[PDB]
Amino acid sequence: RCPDCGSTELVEDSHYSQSQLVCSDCGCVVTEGVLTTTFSDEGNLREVTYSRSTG
Amino acid sequence: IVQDEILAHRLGLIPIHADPRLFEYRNQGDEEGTEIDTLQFRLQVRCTRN
Amino acid sequence: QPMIYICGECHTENEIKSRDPIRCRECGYRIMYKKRTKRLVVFDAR
Amino acid sequence: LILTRLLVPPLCIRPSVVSDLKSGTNEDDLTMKLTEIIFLNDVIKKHRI
Amino acid sequence: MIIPVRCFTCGKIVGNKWEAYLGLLQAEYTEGDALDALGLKRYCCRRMLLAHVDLIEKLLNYAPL
Amino acid sequence: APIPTVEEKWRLLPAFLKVKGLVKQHIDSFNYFINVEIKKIMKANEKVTSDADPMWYLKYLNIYVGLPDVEESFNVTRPVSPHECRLRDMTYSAPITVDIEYTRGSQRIIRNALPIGRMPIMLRSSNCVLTGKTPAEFAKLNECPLDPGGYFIVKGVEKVILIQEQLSKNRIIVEADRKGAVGASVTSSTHEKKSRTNMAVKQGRFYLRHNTLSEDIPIVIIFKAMGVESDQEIVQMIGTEEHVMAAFGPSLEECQKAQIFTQMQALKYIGNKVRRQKTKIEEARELLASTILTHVPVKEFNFRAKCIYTAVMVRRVILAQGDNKVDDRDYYGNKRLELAGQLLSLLFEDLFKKFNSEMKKIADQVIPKQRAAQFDVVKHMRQDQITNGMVNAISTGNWSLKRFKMDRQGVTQVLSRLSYISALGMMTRISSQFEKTRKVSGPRSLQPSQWGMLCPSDTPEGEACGLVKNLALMTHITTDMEDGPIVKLASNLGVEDVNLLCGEELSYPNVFLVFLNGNILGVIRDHKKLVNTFRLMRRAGYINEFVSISTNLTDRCVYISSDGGRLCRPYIIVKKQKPAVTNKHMEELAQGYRNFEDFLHESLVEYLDVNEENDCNIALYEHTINKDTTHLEIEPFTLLGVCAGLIPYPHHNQSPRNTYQCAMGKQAMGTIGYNQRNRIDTLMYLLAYPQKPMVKTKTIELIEFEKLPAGQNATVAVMSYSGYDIEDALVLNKASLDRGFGRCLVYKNAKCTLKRYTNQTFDKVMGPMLDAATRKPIWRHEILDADGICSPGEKVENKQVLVNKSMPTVTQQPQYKDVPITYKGATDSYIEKVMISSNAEDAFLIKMLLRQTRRPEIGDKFSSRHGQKGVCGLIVPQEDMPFCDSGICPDIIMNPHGFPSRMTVGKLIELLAGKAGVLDGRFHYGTAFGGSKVKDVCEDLVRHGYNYLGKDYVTSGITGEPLEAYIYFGPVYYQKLKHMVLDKMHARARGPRAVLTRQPTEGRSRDGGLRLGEMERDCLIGYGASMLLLERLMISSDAFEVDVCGQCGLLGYSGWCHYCKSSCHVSSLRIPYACKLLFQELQSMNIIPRLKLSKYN
RNA sequence: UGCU
Ligand SMILES: Nc1nc2c(ncn2[C@@H]2O[C@H](COP(=O)(O)OP(=O)(O)OP(=O)(O)O)[C@@H](O)[C@H]2O)c(=O)[nH]1
Ligand SMILES: [Zn+2]
Ligand SMILES: [Zn+2]
Ligand SMILES: [Zn+2]
Ligand SMILES: [Zn+2]
Repeated sequence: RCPDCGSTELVEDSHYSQSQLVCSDCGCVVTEGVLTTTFSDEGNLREVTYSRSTG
Repeated sequence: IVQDEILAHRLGLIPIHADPRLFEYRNQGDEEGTEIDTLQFRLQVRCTRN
Repeated sequence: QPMIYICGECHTENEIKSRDPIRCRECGYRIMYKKRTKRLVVFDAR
Repeated sequence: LILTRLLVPPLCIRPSVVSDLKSGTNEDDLTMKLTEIIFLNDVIKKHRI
Repeated sequence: MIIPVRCFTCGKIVGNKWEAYLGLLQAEYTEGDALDALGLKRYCCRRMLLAHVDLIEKLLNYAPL
Repeated sequence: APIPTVEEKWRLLPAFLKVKGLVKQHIDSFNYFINVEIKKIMKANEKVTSDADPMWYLKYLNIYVGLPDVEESFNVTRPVSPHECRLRDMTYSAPITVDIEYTRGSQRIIRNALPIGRMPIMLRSSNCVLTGKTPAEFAKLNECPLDPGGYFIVKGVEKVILIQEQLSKNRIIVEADRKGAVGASVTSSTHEKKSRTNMAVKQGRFYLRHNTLSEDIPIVIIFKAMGVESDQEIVQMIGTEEHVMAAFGPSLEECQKAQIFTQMQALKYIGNKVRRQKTKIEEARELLASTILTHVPVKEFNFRAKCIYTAVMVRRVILAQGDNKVDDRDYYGNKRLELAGQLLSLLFEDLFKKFNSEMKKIADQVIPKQRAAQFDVVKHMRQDQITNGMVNAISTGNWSLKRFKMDRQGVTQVLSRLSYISALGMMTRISSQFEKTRKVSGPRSLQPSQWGMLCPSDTPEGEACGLVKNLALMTHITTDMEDGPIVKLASNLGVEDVNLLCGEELSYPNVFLVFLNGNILGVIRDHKKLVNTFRLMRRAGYINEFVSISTNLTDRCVYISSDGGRLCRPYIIVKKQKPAVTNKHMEELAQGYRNFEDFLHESLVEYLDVNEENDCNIALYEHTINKDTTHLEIEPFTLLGVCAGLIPYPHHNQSPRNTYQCAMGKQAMGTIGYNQRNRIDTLMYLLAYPQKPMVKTKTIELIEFEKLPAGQNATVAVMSYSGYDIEDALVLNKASLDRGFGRCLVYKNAKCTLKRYTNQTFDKVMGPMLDAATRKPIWRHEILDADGICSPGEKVENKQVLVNKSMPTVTQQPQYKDVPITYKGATDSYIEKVMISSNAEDAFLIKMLLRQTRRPEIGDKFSSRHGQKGVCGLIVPQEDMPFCDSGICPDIIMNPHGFPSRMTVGKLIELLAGKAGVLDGRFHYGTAFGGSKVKDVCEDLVRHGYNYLGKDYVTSGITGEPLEAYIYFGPVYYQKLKHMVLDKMHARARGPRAVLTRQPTEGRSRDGGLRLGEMERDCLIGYGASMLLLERLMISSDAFEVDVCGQCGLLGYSGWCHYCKSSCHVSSLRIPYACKLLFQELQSMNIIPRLKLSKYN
């Protein structure tokens, strides 16, 4: 729900490469910004399977 | 096989023998067009073997 | 709803439902394209 | 100078990506090194016992 | 791909003369006298018609059909 | 009395290209690898058996590769085309089969056909489906006839194996050491081991160093150990010159200082000095016989040849210790080019050895303790091992051969489909063994040895300048021969056996050594007769035309090279100031009576190697032929490569200009092939109205680039206009751009996969979510069809889904979550086609072909086929564009200020030639070192009525008054590049950040921000904008508020210090997230930073 | 891998 008006019309609309869950009634920004990884960072995370990580 | 945009550009490059003095400029918008300031040309060609 | 497709070599209109092995009759080619839409599209001559 | 306890950092330094496309995840090298250290400690304890 | 309708520099209608130029080529007319008979005085249209490559048939040979 | 010149001489190049040239090299190499080398490897590894349970064996009889097939059908093979492979993202390989015979229970059982793997088949190969096909069949199979081919197709991507350039093996190299000690080295490489042994004079005496010895030992001890114990004989072998003896004296003294005088003592010393892997004596003898100098064979522990070899090496070292005659590594006469054939042969041999070892291990583990049921190999014959090995080696590009200890990277690269010229130029590239190890500048410099072999001007501009090269228009790479008849002829021509005479004869001035592939073949006298007879026999044909023979007088050594990988070039034989080829022969060739093979057989044209032309004399033209000439140059313009062949009149421009022109032609925009519409790639650029150049070169006519041009000819006027063409920029015409000039099409591919997981569940495409309010699909699912897949013909906007894919989360009712393929794009795109294929894994692959028709605008880059790259500065209307008396307005206006500093007279010559051609209805030639002269085009202009200098009377369009100076108008072939301002434009808002460090991402595709590097930080510091630097590097990048405890100085959380279990001394503080991460990493490393806070006052 |  919206913290200002209490409406449940929360839509995820990316505004110029900016992911943002904003209400569709009053435009109140609920949440903004997402943490992704970066390529060198992706490169350096190594792939480990569940067969080994789970136990 | 010709692209839609290339075909539209080639068709736009084709001149029309209509007299421009008898027509007027289309106002801002109004994509439907009016009888005074629009001309319609249909092109329907279906190629088939002889 | 009858979903229609076109073969890569026979170019024949084939009707297949969902979750079917992609194939075409009177041949064995496994390339199936989708026909062009019927909706009205507006283009600009610019 | 002689260490008897290793300081495992928080997860902010060890980012983990949940790759749902396969049965595995992308983990950094520090996590694997700490896992190997714990395994070696357990093996040493088993041999001592 | 296909002969353009308008010329880049001036803009004279040249797409309608492509088949005529091909006919002149099939005939005994050379490039120079063919372009001269087609009515192209300025060299822009001559270049447009001479430097053009006909690939529409090469693409239709691959078209679905 | 001028020497007569054969005008049709250039007709020898098309005939040569009919059977060789640009792409035939890799095709022939792959054909040989799959026809002879694979059979030889199978014969070498024909028998494999296990130690346990004797009388059991697995014998291979004959291996086949068969035709390319696809394993899609249910245990059924079906011919598959390369285009179908590209579309379905599979590999274009053929099933490798073999017939074998084994013993299950002592009863011999044979198999006539058993698959063991799959070998990726190269296109246009012997077994490929494209070879021996007409253009009609190519069209039926959806393949371009002009496609060069010769590349592999694996998983849908086109990979090309570049030609590796390394140093020649089994050759002595005398060079300076690190500190500067002139020593020698030799890398003996046989079919099994490769060992590099060196010899240094660090302390006036010759110490030999090998990787298997603890410490370098004197050479006299090795002499005494190899059988020759007489110091007199050793000195006679080293040399009889006064300076030679004076330089070798110290070695004899150091040897006499010790008590080593017999072979037994020398071998004992060597054994004591040998590293761990009389027993020591046996190991020393074994290392001296096999390990050291593997290329020098010993009949039966007879080290005479090896002694003579080391003596010749020491003699060369002594001779080099005086006059600084140091050999250079960049001399391509000692280089070898390994094509894809040798690489694939080595890889297949390694994989077959691994498979044999695995089979032997499985047998040893199964047969002795399984059961009375007799075990056979068929039940464990892995058929996917070789397939996966080849697939990975071709895709990843990293080759790791443990049997040879070879770890190479970047062997395979993605074939650049930017244009036909780009592909044809990338197919003929050459990578070096250095691979950007040091900025030596030596191998990067252009050596005179590249004459006629590699293109001097074609080189990528950047960090890889000098290391990546392209072959010339006319060249060939030799293969390996049997070397039997060569040795036979050498022995019959009077070559004395080296074992018959002592080494004293090696010091004579008239006695010349003769070497065969690094091995001492013997000695000879009057080497002129030997060389003449060998060349005459090779021309007659009894010796392979590719066997090279060179003579070096400084060392008195005649080398006979017969190994593969050597670069050769055809040359016309000249005898007594008259070439052998005549007008009659050229007329016969033109009419079809003879061919290039007939010319080779009739002793008219012959292949020369680098080392052979080093001694032979060549003539450029007929008028240059003098009394001392042995060969004649076929054509000078062949010196340039494929990419450089497009340059019209290149000998009138500068070298950097040609380099930039080739670099930009490798990216030029244009048509790819006749199947470019059915081709679906991740990124393709096409031109609307491509036109062939007016000034086309003979190289263009040969490569058939006129059929697939990559540019348009526009009426360019060289002048300054509006000052929007200050620095290399150009002004375009609005009306020209509106009439279709420069129109480009960008085709992108969006692929989606619907695969089945382990559980009996599959990803499904949901229908369009219709809005109950309007009973129509929502704006996001508006372009979707009834099946949830976007239909062709419509336009796609930003943040719109193409495939409403939903995948299960379990891998009781399945729970599907949506993961649609959204379209990220600033501009709209139109869907041309939607292909749906099904793989063998029941996976549905959906590929939608997005198209974007873009118009030339401000910021687009353009080239003029002369390296005069520019950017669109302004687009002025036609009424603003000037006009001449005829009324022609220029489409492009370039800056004349770029001509003085760049000396691009070739551009002016091309413009004048194109003007004359468009006026007279002809096509002038800009062939290098020739072509149409300026006088002919001036005559054409003055005949047609235009100025004989290109400059014409032009009137200003703005003011309407004539200009005081004439403008230089003419048709120039401008080509548009892939660099688009629409794609290079970027603007980053807050956007996302990285998980590890809370900072913007790197790439634009991932919505990355710019980087204020160390240089930017230094500039800001120099300016002194402290608040600006702070707002940039702290506030707007990684701003964060942490909690620090004023008691212990550690980092807290939520205003609480877990260390002291208190919250009275905890306070907030602004700090970069990167600095906080650094503090955390240091605390983990046990370097605890204790922060002592204080008031800001 | 390309670009400046
Ligand atoms: N398009 C592109 N291709 C690359 C890039 N980097 C590497 N490649 C491919 O990899 C080869 C050389 O890259 P390298 O510099 O060896 O890769 P690297 O040494 O790891 O470079 P770093 O990642 O900076 O260390 C080239 O010949 C390419 O085959 C790149 O940054 N962009
Ligand atoms: Zn709200
Ligand atoms: Zn069909
Ligand atoms: Zn014109
Ligand atoms: Zn504290």
